[PDB]
Amino acid sequence: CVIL
Amino acid sequence: FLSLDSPTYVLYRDRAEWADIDPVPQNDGPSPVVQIIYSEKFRDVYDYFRAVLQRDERSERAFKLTRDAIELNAANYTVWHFRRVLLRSLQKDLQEEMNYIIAIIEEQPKNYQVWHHRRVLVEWLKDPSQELEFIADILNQDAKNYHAWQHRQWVIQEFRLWDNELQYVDQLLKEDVRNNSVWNQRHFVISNTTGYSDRAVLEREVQYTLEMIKLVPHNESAWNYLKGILQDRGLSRYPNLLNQLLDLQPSHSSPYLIAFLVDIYEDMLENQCDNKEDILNKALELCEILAKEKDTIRKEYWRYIGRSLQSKHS
Amino acid sequence: LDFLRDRHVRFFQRCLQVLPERYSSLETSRLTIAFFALSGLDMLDSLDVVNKDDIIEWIYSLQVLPTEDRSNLDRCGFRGSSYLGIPFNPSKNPGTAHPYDSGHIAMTYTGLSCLIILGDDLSRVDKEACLAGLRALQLEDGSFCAVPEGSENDMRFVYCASCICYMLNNWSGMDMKKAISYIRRSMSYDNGLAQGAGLESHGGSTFCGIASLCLMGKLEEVFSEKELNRIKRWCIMRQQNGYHGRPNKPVDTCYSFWVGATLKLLKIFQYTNFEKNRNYILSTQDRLVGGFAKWPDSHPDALHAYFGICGLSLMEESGICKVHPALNVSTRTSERLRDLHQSWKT
Ligand SMILES: CC(C)=CCC/C(C)=C/CC/C(C)=C/CC/C(C)=C/COP(=O)(O)OP(=O)(O)O
Ligand SMILES: *C/C=C(\C)CC/C=C(\C)CC/C=C(\C)CCC=C(C)C
Ligand SMILES: [Cl-]
Ligand SMILES: [Zn+2]
Repeated sequence: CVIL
Repeated sequence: FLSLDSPTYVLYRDRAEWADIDPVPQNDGPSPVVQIIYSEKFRDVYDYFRAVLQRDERSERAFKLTRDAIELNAANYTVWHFRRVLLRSLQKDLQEEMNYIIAIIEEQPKNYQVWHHRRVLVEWLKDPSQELEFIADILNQDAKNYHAWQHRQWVIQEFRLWDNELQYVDQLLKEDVRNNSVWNQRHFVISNTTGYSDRAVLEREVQYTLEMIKLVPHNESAWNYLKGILQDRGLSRYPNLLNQLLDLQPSHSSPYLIAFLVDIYEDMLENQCDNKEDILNKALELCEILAKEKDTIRKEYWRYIGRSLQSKHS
Repeated sequence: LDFLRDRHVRFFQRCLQVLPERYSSLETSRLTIAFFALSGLDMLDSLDVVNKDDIIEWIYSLQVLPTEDRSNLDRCGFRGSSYLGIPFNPSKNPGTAHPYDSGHIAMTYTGLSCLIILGDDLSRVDKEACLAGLRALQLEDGSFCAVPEGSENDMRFVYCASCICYMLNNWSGMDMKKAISYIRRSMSYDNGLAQGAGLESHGGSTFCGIASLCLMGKLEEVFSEKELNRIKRWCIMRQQNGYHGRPNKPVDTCYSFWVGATLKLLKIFQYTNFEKNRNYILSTQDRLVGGFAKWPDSHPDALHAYFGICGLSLMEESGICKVHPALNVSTRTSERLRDLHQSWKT
């Protein structure tokens, strides 16, 4: 996951 | 110990040392949403992880179990937290954990949990001796990794390791003058050491940037740095800058340069300068040059800027 | 080319169903995947293809409720999934004590957000517990952590906190003065907003900062006109055709929303080039499986599918609802939220  | 892909790997449900524990399964209820299917091996490790967590068992076997849970999913923050709890409870060798996390991050440099884990370790050890070199290795595979730069700034500030960073920045700007992360680092070092109020420093920096701009005129990063260190002092307070830039327009032109000029003219108008109406026209002329031929993609924006200048200075 | 609407509807449907084990790393944030899918269907006006009632129960089973003795308030909110093994309970009985069970700010956010999208009235949400949990996450510098056990802290979570307070229509969940201070201190010398002070400004954090201020209704009060002009300049400079997240980096579909939405909030999105942006977004469309990818000829994912659609929405794509740029839900959903807030105030 790129954002979390 | 026993690797997940070793020929002799044994499910936890078949290990004697785990016979006393009742595995705890996950249950998404009657109608599961965004349900992920898990292999026997995966579900087996986590069914025991849940068991150990639920009982807050601070054991050595639980510690080894987290290694497997992490190999299966390094993005599970709960696992990392529990592993930290265990690191303390069992008073494990933190220098060894540093080797561990160092390998994990190299394989997954974009994971938030692994960088957070390393930071906690460095805080615990109060030892930043390995940090700058480790980060430089990561930045060597991806010079723009946001996590790496963030960790680097934290280490440098927390343990006051400013001595060689400006040199590191200079080295990277030679490798790729377009790396926006490095220009940010440069401003980070300078503003946290000497600062920019020292005219000798400001001059050194402005001169350094102009040299970089001359090498690669189409570089937003260099132009943003130049404007960044002068905008608050007042762009119109630097007469030789305006002329030096106008002298670059002939060859080293670019939308960034034109934009800079517009911003200088705007600062002038902002400071009740001489030839107000004449300056305004010099600005408007540039806005239109940007809109019609130099930065066409922002055509409507530049025109919008132009109209803003007219209704504000007439 | 053209917008393959039906293909994207199916894509989102599949996201809500069953995923191959290769997506295991999304386990702890399944709730946000649900959000991308649900909000994405809402945006395409197709929430009818799902069973709102089943999903609402699932979401409620993710709420960390206070225990009988209310000794775990600082840990309430929503979980990303049921990976801890806690017995299924759609917020019916009280909370079952567990040493490591707590909410996650991004999940509390997407959770509440999903409930509103599905039509729930949030009556089963222990509002006070969530706000108590939220307060516990704020640090001295004004930013937030994701979980009470500790984690990284940055702008992303400031935005989550803001959205939660906004949706629960109660700002006791944070010390607004300190949050605003954190947002101001994140402004870079190049005028964009970074994840934190001194860091490189980024399209994502700029959106989080600006949207947070708009949700608080304090944009104008926090930044001067000169400052807002500098931010606008930084943001509009992000467009190359599509948008990139920071200077000298390649464009990525999701920035069409992160940056585009920021420009919309700053009232100058109208001055950007629509055609080039639209053409780029569509070039990352997977014509076979549906959804969007970050780059053309790249694999699609729920996140880029959702933000690509919201990016298209900003320019009023034929067939896509208008997105509320700051709340990150359809205007229709934001409207339904307005009604809800009204009904409570009685
Ligand atoms: C809607 C949901 C589920 C959450 C909203 C709240 C969050 C977590 C927002 C995150 C916004 C965001 C994209 C922040 C940027 C963080 C960052 C510095 C990412 C760096 O990733 P890279 O992949 O290196 O980016 P590039 O695109 O610049 O290459
Ligand atoms: C932080 C990162 C996120 C949220 C990415 C989430 C991505 C998902 C859920 C991918 C879903 C993929 C599906 C349904 C099928 C795609 C199949 C192929 C490309 C072969
Ligand atoms: Cl607009
Ligand atoms: Zn993206």
